[PDB]
Amino acid sequence: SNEYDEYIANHTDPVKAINWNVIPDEKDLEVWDRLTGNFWLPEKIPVSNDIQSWNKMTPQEQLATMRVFTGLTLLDTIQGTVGAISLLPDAETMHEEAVYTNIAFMESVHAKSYSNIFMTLASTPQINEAFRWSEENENLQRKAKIIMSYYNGDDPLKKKVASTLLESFLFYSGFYLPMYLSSRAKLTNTADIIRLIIRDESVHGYYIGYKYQQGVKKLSEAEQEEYKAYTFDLMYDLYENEIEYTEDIYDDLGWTEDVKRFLRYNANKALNNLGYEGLFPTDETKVSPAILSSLS
Amino acid sequence: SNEYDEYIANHTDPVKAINWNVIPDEKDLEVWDRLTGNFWLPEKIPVSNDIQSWNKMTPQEQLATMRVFTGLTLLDTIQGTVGAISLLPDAETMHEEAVYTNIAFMESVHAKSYSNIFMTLASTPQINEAFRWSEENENLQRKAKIIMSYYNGDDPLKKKVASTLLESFLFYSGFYLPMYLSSRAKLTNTADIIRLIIRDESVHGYYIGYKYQQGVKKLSEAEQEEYKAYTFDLMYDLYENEIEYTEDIYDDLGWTEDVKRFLRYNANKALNNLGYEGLFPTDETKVSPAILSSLS
Ligand SMILES: [Mn+2]
Ligand SMILES: [Mn+2]
Ligand SMILES: [Mn+2]
Ligand SMILES: [Mn+2]
Repeated sequence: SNEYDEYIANHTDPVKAINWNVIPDEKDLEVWDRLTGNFWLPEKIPVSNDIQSWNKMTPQEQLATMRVFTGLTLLDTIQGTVGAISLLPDAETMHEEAVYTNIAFMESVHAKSYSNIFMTLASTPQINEAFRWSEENENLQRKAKIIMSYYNGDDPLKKKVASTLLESFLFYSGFYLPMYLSSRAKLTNTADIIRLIIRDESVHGYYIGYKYQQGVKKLSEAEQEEYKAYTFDLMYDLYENEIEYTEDIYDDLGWTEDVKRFLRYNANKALNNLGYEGLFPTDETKVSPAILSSLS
Repeated sequence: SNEYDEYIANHTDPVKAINWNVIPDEKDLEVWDRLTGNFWLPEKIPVSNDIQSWNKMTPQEQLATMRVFTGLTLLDTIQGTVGAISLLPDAETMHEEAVYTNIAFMESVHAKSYSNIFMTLASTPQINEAFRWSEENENLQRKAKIIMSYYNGDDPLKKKVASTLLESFLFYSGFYLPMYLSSRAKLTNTADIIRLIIRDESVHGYYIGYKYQQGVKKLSEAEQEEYKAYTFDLMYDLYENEIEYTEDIYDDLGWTEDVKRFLRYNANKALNNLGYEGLFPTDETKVSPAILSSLS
């Protein structure tokens, strides 16, 4: 009766209902239609049909798979419960806020999809060892905490930069494995789930980056230069850390050199989403056409 | 020094990836399965088939519909972009956090559903006048700001109470109209959308209410009695404000008395969702049979 009187006295402007009949930025509606039109749940893909394929894989291949998927789960958990949500208060339109709520939910769907895969293919000990490894891996924890330091900060623009780098770059050291296996006719149903996830992340990265550019272009030329400097500096740090993460996961298998090229290819895409030129020359980003297609 | 060095040192515990193979509270999984299994979009309902019955409605009915729907849109806008989200930080389990991301998203689908209805049935001036009315109505703004004062507060249990009361009580002064109209062959397709929303809100209130109960039972004797007193004080404050809002919406139509019974009926259900006895004797909650039948 009184507890809320102060709040009411300090918020005299009307609270407004979202009006979808009036859209000041057409992009918000285009992305909302795209994302909602692409709704899916992991229960829709028959992962159990990969059991034979999975049992045929070597212990090294299985271990690499558990670790990359656990790393991916951690990134989705962060993005869904902390990332997308941190973007809400800095939205330019109410329709953009609505889009972020869809992004948050689909991230939770993504994270859950990995457990569906594990629960269908792996043993309890394997699952347990995997989650423990993710808590102890220094590089995985470092990339997670670097991104979270920005979501927990007070610069709306840095939150969008961190979010775009996460969505367009950090997931890729992990996405290489299922896409490559898929090109060898292995774990094909699991790859279908991975493609649905990529189809979402691609749009998330594109959209959040678009919003970053709109905000940064409102600043002076000098300020804009500082944000670009910050973006590239953050990319150098994430790349350095991802290289070590990659070596540790893929050295046994011997896939490391190709995964590093894949990292550089996507790092360029991530920068492009933020409106900047790529960092690595094209000749250093070669990706197998069998991966690029099964990726799409 | 890296801008994130300190944050990494102020957060030693590892960041954990959600694991759906280990569920500390089965209710979280049960609710995630129900909510995700109930996914829907307003585009799936053929609202255009209601065009004829809409034009048949009286000026008083159309005006009441526009206003009630805008009020509902306002409440969904708040629940989706501020409410569900404010619950994340105090979740007991990570699976509970996932459920809130789905609730946030579906609240945005609910808000958009009303705009889909408007755009299909109403004129632009009617839509514009409705949103302006919602901005100027003191009772609607009052209930919205009271709820938001708790979401912006620092007491996690109060946020849950405010949320359950909004989901199990504040929506009903509005849900009454489409249920009344559909029993009289008016806006029957629009009523199918309303039922899908109610199907979601009934689970939301049941779930957030359940989490409130778990949390409050972990407190001392004095604190449990204080939260109970707080809950009844707020419920009465909200009911009082709702009476005024209801009279101003339905007096011209003359449906007010039956609507007030519906309010008392749902207020008791909301308190039951929070583990408490109802506030109104059963005999004061006898809504006409036609209304409850329409909900079925
Ligand atoms: Mn994701
Ligand atoms: Mn994403
Ligand atoms: Mn709703
Ligand atoms: Mn709800």
